[PDB]
Amino acid sequence: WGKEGHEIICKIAQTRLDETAAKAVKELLPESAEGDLSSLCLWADRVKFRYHWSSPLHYINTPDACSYQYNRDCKDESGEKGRCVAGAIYNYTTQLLSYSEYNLTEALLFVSHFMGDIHQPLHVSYASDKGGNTIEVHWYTRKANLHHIWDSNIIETAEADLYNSALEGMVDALKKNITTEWADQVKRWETCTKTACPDIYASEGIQAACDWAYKGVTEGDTLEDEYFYSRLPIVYQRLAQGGVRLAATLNRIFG
Ligand SMILES: *[C@@H]1O[C@H](CO)[C@@H](O[C@@H]2O[C@H](CO)[C@@H](O[C@@H]3O[C@H](CO[C@H]4O[C@H](CO)[C@@H](O)[C@H](O)[C@@H]4O)[C@@H](O)[C@H](O[C@H]4O[C@H](CO)[C@@H](O)[C@H](O)[C@@H]4O)[C@@H]3O)[C@H](O)[C@H]2NC(C)=O)[C@H](O)[C@H]1NC(C)=O
Ligand SMILES: *[C@@H]1O[C@H](CO)[C@@H](O[C@@H]2O[C@H](CO)[C@@H](O[C@@H]3O[C@H](CO)[C@@H](O)[C@H](O[C@H]4O[C@H](CO)[C@@H](O)[C@H](O)[C@@H]4O)[C@@H]3O)[C@H](O)[C@H]2NC(C)=O)[C@H](O)[C@H]1NC(C)=O
Ligand SMILES: *[C@@H]1O[C@H](CO)[C@@H](O[C@@H]2O[C@H](CO)[C@@H](O[C@H]3O[C@H](CO)[C@@H](O)[C@H](O)[C@@H]3O)[C@H](O)[C@H]2NC(C)=O)[C@H](O)[C@H]1NC(C)=O
Ligand SMILES: Nc1ncnc2c1ncn2[C@H]1C[C@H](O)[C@@H](COP(=O)(O)O)O1
Ligand SMILES: Cc1cn([C@H]2C[C@H](O)[C@@H](COP(=O)(O)O)O2)c(=O)[nH]c1=O
Ligand SMILES: [Zn+2]
Ligand SMILES: [Zn+2]
Ligand SMILES: [Zn+2]
Repeated sequence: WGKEGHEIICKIAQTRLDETAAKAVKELLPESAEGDLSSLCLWADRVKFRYHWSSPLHYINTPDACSYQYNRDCKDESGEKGRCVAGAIYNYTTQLLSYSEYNLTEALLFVSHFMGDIHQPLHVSYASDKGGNTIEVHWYTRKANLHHIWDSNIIETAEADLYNSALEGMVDALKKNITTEWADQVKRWETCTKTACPDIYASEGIQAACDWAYKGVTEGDTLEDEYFYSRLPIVYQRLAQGGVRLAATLNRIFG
């Protein structure tokens, strides 16, 4: 996701932390964050080049189908097993269980960002179009690629048009639905019979890529109201799942 997506996810997560996780997060965040996890939930994107090894950890590539399997798909272009967003979640969650040889501030920042990214449907999608990056279309009147539409445009368009430029408006509406509309689902979202369950989230993601993101889109299309309104609920779902799961995972880790 772009900035707004990670902010929403980390804001949702922050308020669902239990006291032990809230305390550990306070301790692990730098002072410049002023205690706000969401202030640093894009940090991982800002070290993709400084930490060149980290770039493939933001996503998963699959074959041209609607399935994901860790052993088959979790590797980078070099073929190194584990080097995908699911593997990264396993890695950084395991490190945080120690709360060495590792910088656990980075571990927290990585796991927070990656838990978000693994919920972006096109972050678990086809190698053949680089997760929709090579599908060039228009978002209303402006040129955009499909991946960017999912990272940013849908959310930014909702933020402006539907929420009158209040990002807290979308956070608040998601939080209300988590409590009053999706309560049974949320309990399932939180449940993990391991510390982290990223393969569940990736499998949902590739299915969404097939059924919602790629669905109906061709090179050169103009995506506007029809696509926007029909896909917004899935974006809401994934952001909500991301926040709920990030909190549940941190709670398990620090508890
Ligand atoms: C789990 O989380 C950890 C912590 O963030 C990640 O650890 C990093 O892993 C990468 C490799 O995947 C490391 O980067 C590589 O470092 C090599 C040498 O690093 C030495 O120093 C580190 C400590 O900083 C020690 O582990 C040890 O002393 C190492 O010997 C470099 O040689 C590599 O660069 C060269 O090869 C690459 C391609 O392979 C080229 O692109 C480069 O240009 C260069 O030629 C590379 O930089 C990194 O150092 C690790 N950091 C730490 C703190 O340990 C894991 O990757 C992560 N795994 C997941 C998520 O799956
Ligand atoms: C655990 O990991 C975290 C995250 O990587 C790390 O915190 C980071 O520390 C660095 C370096 O200490 C901070 O970057 C500095 O920011 C200050 C702002 O006050 C600048 O003054 C610094 O600039 C100088 O140093 C640079 C060094 O390369 C020079 O290039 C530059 O020209 C200046 O001389 C520097 O940018 C960074 O802000 C934090 N990041 C976060 C998110 O807090 C922490 O130190 C690690 N813990 C360890 C190693 O124990
Ligand atoms: C929070 O949950 C709210 C209740 O589910 C939801 O409001 C509802 O949003 C749906 C769209 O998902 C609207 O349903 C629309 O569905 C048909 C099918 O295309 C449309 O043709 C209709 O016009 C219909 O509006 C509901 O009307 C709407 N319900 C209410 C009471 O306003 C919110 O969108 C959810 N918000 C978040 C952030 O998740
Ligand atoms: N198919 C499959 N499922 C899950 N994990 C896998 C799989 N293949 C390899 N691994 C790795 C991923 C983690 O690094 C490690 C512990 O996962 P843990 O699940 O925490 O024991 O096992
Ligand atoms: C290459 C690639 C990038 N991405 C993501 C990472 C970034 O969010 C965005 C752009 O990355 P890029 O600038 O390296 O192409 O797309 C995927 O989801 N799948 C891919 O196969
Ligand atoms: Zn992202
Ligand atoms: Zn992206
Ligand atoms: Zn990212």
